[PDB]
Amino acid sequence: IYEGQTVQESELIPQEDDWVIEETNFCLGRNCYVRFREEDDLARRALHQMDSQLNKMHTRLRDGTVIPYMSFHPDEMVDRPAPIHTFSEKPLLKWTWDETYEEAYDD
Amino acid sequence: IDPTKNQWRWCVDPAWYGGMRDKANMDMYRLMVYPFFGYALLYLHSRFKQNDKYNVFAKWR
Amino acid sequence: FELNINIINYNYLGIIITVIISIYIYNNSNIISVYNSNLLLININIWMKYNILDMLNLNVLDYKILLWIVVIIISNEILLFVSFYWIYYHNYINYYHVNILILNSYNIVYNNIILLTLLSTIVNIKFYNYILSYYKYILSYLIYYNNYMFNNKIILEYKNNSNYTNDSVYMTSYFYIILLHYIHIYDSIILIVVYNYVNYKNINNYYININIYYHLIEVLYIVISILLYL
Amino acid sequence: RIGGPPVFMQFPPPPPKEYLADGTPKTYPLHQPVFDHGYTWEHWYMTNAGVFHTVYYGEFAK
Amino acid sequence: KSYYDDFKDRLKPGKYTQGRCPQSEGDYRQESKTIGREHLNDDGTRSKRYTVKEADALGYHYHPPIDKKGQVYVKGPNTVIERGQTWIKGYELPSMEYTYGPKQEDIPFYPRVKLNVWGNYNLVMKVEFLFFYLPTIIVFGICIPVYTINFAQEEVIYTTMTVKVTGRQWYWVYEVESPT
Amino acid sequence: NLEDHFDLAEYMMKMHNPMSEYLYWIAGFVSGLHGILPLLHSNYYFSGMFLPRDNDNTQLCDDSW
Amino acid sequence: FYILVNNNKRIGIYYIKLSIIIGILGIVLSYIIRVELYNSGNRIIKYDNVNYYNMVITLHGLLMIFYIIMPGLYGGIPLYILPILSVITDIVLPRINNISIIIVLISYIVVINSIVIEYNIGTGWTLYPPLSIIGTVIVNMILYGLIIIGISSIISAINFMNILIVIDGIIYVYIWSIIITSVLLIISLPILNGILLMILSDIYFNSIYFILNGDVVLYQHLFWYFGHPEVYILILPAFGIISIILSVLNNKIIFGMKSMILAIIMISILGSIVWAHHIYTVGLELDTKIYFNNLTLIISIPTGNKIYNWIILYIGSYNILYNGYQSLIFSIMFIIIFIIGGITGIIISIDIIDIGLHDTYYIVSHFHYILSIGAVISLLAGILLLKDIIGYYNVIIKINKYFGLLLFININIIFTPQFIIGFNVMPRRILEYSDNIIVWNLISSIGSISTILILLSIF
Amino acid sequence: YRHWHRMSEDDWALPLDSMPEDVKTLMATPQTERGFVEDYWYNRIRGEATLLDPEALPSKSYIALARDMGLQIVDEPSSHMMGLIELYEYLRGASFVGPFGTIENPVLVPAVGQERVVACTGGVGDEEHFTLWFRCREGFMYRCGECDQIFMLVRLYYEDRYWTQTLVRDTFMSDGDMFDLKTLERVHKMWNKDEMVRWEVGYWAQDYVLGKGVLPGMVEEHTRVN
Ligand SMILES: CCCCCCCCCCCCCCCCCC(=O)OC[C@H](COP(=O)([O-])OCC(O)COP(=O)([O-])OC[C@@H](COC(=O)CCCCCCCCCCCCCCCCC)OC(=O)CCCCCCCCCCCCCCCCC)OC(=O)CCCCCCCCCCCCCCCCC
Ligand SMILES: CCCCCCCCCCCCCCCCCC(=O)OC[C@H](COP(=O)([O-])OCC(O)COP(=O)([O-])OC[C@@H](COC(=O)CCCCCCCCCCCCCCCCC)OC(=O)CCCCCCCCCCCCCCCCC)OC(=O)CCCCCCCCCCCCCCCCC
Ligand SMILES: CCCCCCCCCCCCCCCCCC(=O)OC[C@H](COP(=O)([O-])OCC(O)COP(=O)([O-])OC[C@@H](COC(=O)CCCCCCCCCCCCCCCCC)OC(=O)CCCCCCCCCCCCCCCCC)OC(=O)CCCCCCCCCCCCCCCCC
Ligand SMILES: CCCCCCCCCCCCCCCCCC(=O)OC[C@H](COP(=O)([O-])OCC(O)COP(=O)([O-])OC[C@@H](COC(=O)CCCCCCCCCCCCCCCCC)OC(=O)CCCCCCCCCCCCCCCCC)OC(=O)CCCCCCCCCCCCCCCCC
Ligand code: HEA
Ligand code: HEA
Ligand SMILES: CCCCCCCC/C=C/CCCCCCCC(=O)OC[C@H](COP(=O)(O)OCCN)OC(=O)CCCCCCC/C=C/CCCCCCCC
Ligand SMILES: CCCCCCCC/C=C\CCCCCCCC(=O)O[C@H](COC(=O)CCCCCCC/C=C/CCCCCCCC)COP(=O)(O)OCCN
Ligand SMILES: [O-][O-]
Ligand SMILES: [Cu+2]
Ligand SMILES: [K+]
Ligand SMILES: [Zn+2]
Repeated sequence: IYEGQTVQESELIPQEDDWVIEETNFCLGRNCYVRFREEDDLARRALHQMDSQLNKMHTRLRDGTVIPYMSFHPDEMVDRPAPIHTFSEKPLLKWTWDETYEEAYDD
Repeated sequence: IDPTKNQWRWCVDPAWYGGMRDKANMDMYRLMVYPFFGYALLYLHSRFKQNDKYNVFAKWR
Repeated sequence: FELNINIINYNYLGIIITVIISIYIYNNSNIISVYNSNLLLININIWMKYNILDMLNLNVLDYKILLWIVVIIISNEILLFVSFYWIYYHNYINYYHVNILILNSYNIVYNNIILLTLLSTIVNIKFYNYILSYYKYILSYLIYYNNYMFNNKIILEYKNNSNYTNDSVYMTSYFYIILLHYIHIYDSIILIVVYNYVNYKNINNYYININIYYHLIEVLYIVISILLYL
Repeated sequence: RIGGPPVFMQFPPPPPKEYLADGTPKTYPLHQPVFDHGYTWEHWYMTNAGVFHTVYYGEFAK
Repeated sequence: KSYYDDFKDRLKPGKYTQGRCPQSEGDYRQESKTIGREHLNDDGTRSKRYTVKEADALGYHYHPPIDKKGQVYVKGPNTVIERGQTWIKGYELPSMEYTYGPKQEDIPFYPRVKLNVWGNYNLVMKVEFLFFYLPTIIVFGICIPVYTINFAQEEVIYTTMTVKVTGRQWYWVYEVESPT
Repeated sequence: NLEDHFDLAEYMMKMHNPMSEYLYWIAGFVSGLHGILPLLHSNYYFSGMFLPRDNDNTQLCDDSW
Repeated sequence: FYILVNNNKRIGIYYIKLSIIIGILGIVLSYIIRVELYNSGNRIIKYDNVNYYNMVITLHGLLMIFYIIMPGLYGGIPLYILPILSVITDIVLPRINNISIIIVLISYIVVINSIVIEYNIGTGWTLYPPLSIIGTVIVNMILYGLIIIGISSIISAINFMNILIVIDGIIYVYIWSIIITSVLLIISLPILNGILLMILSDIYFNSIYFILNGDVVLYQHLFWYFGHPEVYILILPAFGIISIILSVLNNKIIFGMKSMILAIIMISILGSIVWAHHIYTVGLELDTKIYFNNLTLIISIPTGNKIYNWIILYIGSYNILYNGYQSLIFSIMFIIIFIIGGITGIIISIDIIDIGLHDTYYIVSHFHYILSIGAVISLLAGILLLKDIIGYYNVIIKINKYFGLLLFININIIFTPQFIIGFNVMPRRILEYSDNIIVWNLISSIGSISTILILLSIF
Repeated sequence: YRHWHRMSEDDWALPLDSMPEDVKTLMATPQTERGFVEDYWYNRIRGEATLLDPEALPSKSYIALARDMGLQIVDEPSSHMMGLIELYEYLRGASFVGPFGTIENPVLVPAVGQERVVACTGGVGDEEHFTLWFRCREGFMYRCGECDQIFMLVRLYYEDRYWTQTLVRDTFMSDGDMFDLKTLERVHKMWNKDEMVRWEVGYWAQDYVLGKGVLPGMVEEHTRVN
């Protein structure tokens, strides 16, 4: 069964005595029904909807990396509402292994 | 032979690869929609009459 | 680059075919049904045309998808026959002591088995030629002769039988099981009439489908022969 | 495959915006009415926004 | 505070029911004559000509997008060169106030936390075992009673009287042995 | 095109004509009538009344109404 | 276009839309029943028109199963998200997907037209002969609908099975539920078609399978050989939805994924060989009854494992997350309701107990708790979860605690009394009844009228 | 690749009937202005003219020889672009498995657009977790919230175009000295004499240069019935 990543004792040693877990808010903000503008026509309302996607949002950490919106299933990865053609580029399921080949490295 | 001149393969649905012939075949069947409705409606009338459902009021008058 | 699949956006045969089906229910004359069946045959052919045109997509999985569809269809055909065998054997306790004449085990079974075996051999030779990228014209006409004899024999047998569907559940099951096999023989005629040589050869789903289907019909008759004649 | 359906295409720019003669921007039908009544409550709910995030979803009486 | 008051101005109450004037006053069914809007109706909806009567998927207005070199227009990233390195600045979505309306302030705090997972593999395996075999033990407890009661129904009994019952539409017929 | 990105774009962008919704509700309403209208028709056909009076097929007191 | 569209997501919407439309007729038929059963004596159906009531129950059962719940759970949600849950773009067989929904509509039109034009008589949704084969042409029309519906079901099953070939990701639990349901259809439908043809043969071709010297019980075996897999075909997609909702809304990985998958597989295998617990009262052999009774109880073992795995998904979830969302409430309500329905199923699995409870309203309540509450609520829960993806609006259902509470209270009022009535005893498929069962029937009737009113509040 | 279908006849060579009839202009067109069919015959005519001249091959440098055959000399820029193209093509119908991604060596996610959906499955063995899908957009160093694996999007983009084999050739290959039609004629006479045509592309090419249907048998070659 999965019980999280394994941690070694040395990995828990801080480089400063004042380090504490970062208090970054992972609440993306306050939302409601997407509110369109009467002036926007069909094309521009589509742009408005595409700019309100929660799955395009993320939280930036203190080192510049971002933790994105993540889901257990790919149903939450398409634009909401679902467009006619969703996965133009095949989603990549990344597996990890310890195998390696010499061609990838250079000395 | 030029690969970029065959874009009609994906720009056009296969059902209409035939140009006017495919469209004409689709259009011809479209003309039969209302003739079919009249034909189908007649069958309902035929069954409704044969079951004496039109005499519902005359039966008890 | 390109998309993995060339999507099909619109289709209008589905409406036509579904309406054709409804016409069977709403007919006031059996003549309309006969002409309606021709329309169904025409539109199904158009659907088969779309499958051939999809070859232009050069998709490797198209062959696999259609092959497994046929496997599912074959299973459904087998299970349909199982239900008839189920119906036949449920009343087994009421057979063989009623005053009806059951079929002989000498004449009909032997010639039909021999006749249907020849049909398998013809189809096997077609498969071998398809493997070798070769053709033999006479083979198709041997199938037609084979199918002609089968039709001629079955027609006479029904007409000269002295017992009727209403005589007993045994007779009903005999006639129905034999008819169900005939319909599947007739479906084979529908498929085999278009057999030709296509130069794209082993990427043509029709050849493997015909070989599988003809084998199924023949093996089903062996089960029928054991149940009814022997 | 050269010439096949592209795996990605950029959206063309939207059609020109429309203004009335007096210069007011033209409005289009919008099914987001502002109901008229005296209620002004606002209810907020912490909502799942994936596995690691949430969003404070608000419902407004109007 | 009331967050609705922040974006009250954007929401102007409507005039017509369902957003359209009567067709007599303005014909929203016709195609727009504005240049560049030939595919839209006056009210902004897509015209039937564009989507149905002359749909491109049916062979109308054939215009292959890909060019001779097999290329299509692609918009590049926002590149910046600094500190001896070429960087790409990602596109950040606009503030949720612009798209949704509420002002993004006083957001409740929701911290980062990794997945909530059941631990103690040894304990968990026993729980899974119980989930399967506790129902199995219950089934076994029922099985023996089931066999017994079934046998009771079909027990051979020394009956001395027979009553024949026939069901008919819609009444019951009873046949009994008359005493001598 | 941007207009074609979303399926049923007019409805999703909240510009659709309300008549589409009315037809959907009307279609549902007509479906419901297929249970009520034949009930009334069949009752009249076999009894001469569209609907029975409660317990009219049983013995009723003199003052029952 | 609107009818020519092949997009699977559009077709998924059409399945949901069509099920709601047909649902109204099913609800109307259901409402006619409870109004009549308010008290002894005729209320809205004449004594001379009792045949109509038999048609109402026959259509209520048929429409709700084949035309409402099955398309909703097996055609609607799966066609929308299944290709998305898989990494693929669209459904494998687009043209087949289009014709399947059109076929469902045409069969519905045939059925309702038969109500209007043919004489109205009924034989139950199970169409037991000889009653089914001595009826009028309305029975012929209903058979055509079922056969036509069978075509759509099988081709849709073929469509989903092809996802195994093209799936570019992991087979999630939900995908397994749809795949195994397709397998059940493939193996059970051809048997159904065979026996239905025999019914037509007797009705229309002067066949004698269902007259003396022809065992009528033969039909019951073949029908229920498909009948029980059908109920498992209805519920298995509901199980898949619950697994997704609970995991997603609690931010917890599905526990015992493989155990869940194997439970679904086990249920299908067991569900295909226990059909004869519908035939306990016909007089089967002693050993035959013991076998089916024993194997029927075994179905609880895999079904129980899924229940417990669901419970641990909800346990321990973060408190800060709001738990009043309608989708979450419905998913939790399903566990509570399904347990009631399943436990009563185990009670009526014991054949000696079933002798008293066969053809009684206890059986009605049994399958209503599972289908009318559980399956509907699962379908509602799934649609609510996908509200943003689907994009529908103009309803107040996402956060509506009144609707959830009122629905739960009132549906329980309808069907809890029917358990009690079963021991009293009141037979099924009955219009009149003895005066001493009125109290319980009256309470359920008040429940039925109340539920219909609640539906109007969502708009 | 495994997801490609069978090689077509054209995948090996093109029929001579596809040769452009204006050979004189074809051999003078810059590479950026040549279409797929024009580029194919430019390389085949010029490539086979040098290969069918044995006496000059030993004195010709590999750079010149590669240019004549139309082969692109590899360099780090071109090699980088081509490598990412093949990786993108391979991943169309193959699994995505590799080493664990870190800040120093982020997981590379090739894409043509600005976005591509990705799933993280954690590390190996016990470190593997349930799939966590996210939208990988350009310009952000993505960090899995569970295992802290680092992902990055690589875009196959260049000057309003996406990387393709032809795009790489045009950008980096430089047209050499203009092809001399005298070489075509000289090699033509070498291998084509007295009704023997062992250099047929040159025979057709020379005929087009002289107009059309000038050389023996070419009128009969170009006359068709349908
Ligand atoms: C002095 C002469 C003596 C003659 C003796 C009689 C011999 C008759 C032989 C007939 C064999 C017919 C076999 C039918 C199966 C199909 C054969 C086949 O595949 O053909 C392919 C062959 C070529 O096909 P292809 O696709 O171009 O090439 C495919 C291969 O690549 C290449 O194919 P292939 O070249 O490898 O083919 C090999 C071979 C494969 O088949 C065989 O080898 C099978 C051999 C079976 C022998 C059957 C003998 C039956 C005799 C019975 C007699 C009973 C008498 C009872 C008396 C009772 C008294 C009380 O096929 C043939 O050779 C078929 C026959 C070709 C003749 C075609 C011209 C028309 C008919 C001419 C008949 C002349 C008869 C003269 C009689 C004179 C007597 C003095 O097909 C054709 O030529 C076209 C169709 C016509 C063929 C069938 C013709 C039937 C004629 C029957 C005659 C006998 C009637 C007896 C009646 C008795 C009533 C009582
Ligand atoms: C179970 C219930 C409770 C459920 C609760 C839970 C629900 C949870 C939420 C579920 C949500 C699922 C997902 C939803 C996704 C929605 C996507 C969407 O909106 O797609 C866009 C789609 C289309 O939008 P679009 O893209 O703008 O389409 C443009 C058109 O294509 C093109 O525009 P156009 O204007 O050119 O359109 C052409 C138009 C042309 O229009 C016109 O010309 C209209 C002219 C006016 C006609 C009006 C009717 C007149 C009736 C007269 C009756 C007289 C009776 C006299 C009686 C006398 C008695 C003495 O129509 C036609 O030409 C053909 C019409 C054919 C269809 C309508 C058939 C009506 C019934 C016919 C019955 C015939 C019976 C014969 C029987 C005879 C037997 C022998 O929307 C719709 O179609 C409407 C959908 C509305 C519902 C949306 C969902 C909302 C949430 C649910 C609400 C609750 C519903 C409850 C059920 C209903 C209860 C009644
Ligand atoms: C060898 C012998 C040879 C013999 C030769 C003999 C030849 C004989 C020929 C025999 C074949 C004849 C038929 C050929 C068909 C050809 C097909 C074709 O190519 O069409 C191209 C053609 C293209 O059209 P177009 O010319 O380009 O113009 C289209 C428009 O411009 C705009 O394009 P569009 O496609 O968007 O517009 C179409 C659509 C646009 O309008 C809309 O969609 C309106 C907006 C939606 C409103 C909400 C509707 C409710 C929600 C439904 C959700 C599920 C939808 C499922 C998918 C659609 C299924 C239809 O409006 C309609 O067509 C009507 C839509 C009806 C929707 C029905 C939904 C369920 C209704 C539930 C009723 C409940 C009450 C029960 C009682 C009544 C029962 C009937 O197809 C069509 O668009 C029209 C199809 C019309 C034929 C439909 C036939 C249906 C028959 C039903 C059975 C009736 C029998 C019983 C009667 C009982 C009466 C009470
Ligand atoms: C004395 C007699 C001795 C006889 C000896 C006979 C020996 C025979 C040897 C047979 C060896 C088989 C070798 C092939 C293994 C399968 C490989 C495979 O399918 O490759 C994927 C392959 C696709 O290639 P791919 O790209 O590698 O797939 C990637 C994955 O999709 C991506 O997925 P992923 O990577 O996330 O996961 C990988 C894997 C994930 O799944 C697995 O790895 C499953 C592994 C277990 C499979 C079962 C093995 C047997 C277990 C023992 C059972 C013993 C029973 C003993 C009873 C005795 C009673 C007397 O995915 C799959 O396997 C997908 C296909 C699953 C199809 C399941 C269909 C339902 C069957 C029931 C399930 C099995 C239940 C077993 C019992 C459970 C209770 C204990 O699938 C296909 O080609 C799909 C074709 C679909 C055709 C459907 C229509 C067929 C006709 C249906 C007729 C009616 C059927 C009725 C069934 C009733 C069921 C209850
Ligand atoms: C979705 C629909 C559905 C579902 C899931 C079920 C599920 C079950 N059904 Fe049901 N059933 C119907 C629909 C359904 N049924 C219908 C419609 C009829 C009537 C048809 C007609 O006559 O018209 C019917 C009829 C019916 C009968 C009577 C048939 C007759 O004689 O008329 C029986 C008898 O045993 C039965 C049993 C069961 C059992 C044992 C289950 C099991 O799957 C239930 C298992 C679940 C549990 C037991 C609860 C969960 C488990 C636990 C909480 C822990 C373990 C529990 C124990 C070990 C007890 N069903
Ligand atoms: C899915 C199947 C289904 C559903 C939902 C229902 C729902 C209801 N049923 Fe039932 N019923 C059956 C299937 C179903 N039924 C079957 C198979 C029989 C046996 C038939 C026979 O005797 O032969 C039967 C029998 C039956 C009888 C016995 C008839 C008799 O023997 O005389 C009665 C009596 O009151 C009854 C009542 C009800 C009531 C009051 C409701 C509902 O009112 C309960 C509350 C539900 C609502 C208020 C509507 C909620 C909305 C929906 C259900 C649609 C949702 C649609 C989407 C989400 C797309 N049903
Ligand atoms: C009543 C009982 C049933 C009879 C009534 C009619 C039922 C009609 C149902 C037909 C279902 C057909 C399903 C077909 C699935 C398989 C399709 C398939 O593989 O076709 C392709 C395959 C090979 O094509 P390629 O281009 O090489 O490769 C394809 C792409 N790789 O082609 C074929 O199979 C060729 C078929 C040719 C013959 C077609 C004949 C059609 C017959 C229809 C019968 C209708 C009769 C109606 C009678 C009604 C009254 C009783
Ligand atoms: C090339 C492929 C061929 C495939 C062919 C498949 C054939 C089978 C298809 C399914 C149909 C099964 C046959 C129907 C069996 C009915 C038997 C029956 O009803 O008999 C009962 C008695 O039956 C039993 O005891 C019940 C046994 C259960 C039989 C189930 C057989 C089919 C099971 C299919 C399940 C799905 C496949 C599982 C595969 C393995 C899973 C690990 C009646 O008994 P009484 O009326 O009391 O009469 C007794 C004497 N007067
Ligand atoms: O059927 O349970
Ligand atoms: Cu059952
Ligand atoms: K009553
Ligand atoms: Zn991870």
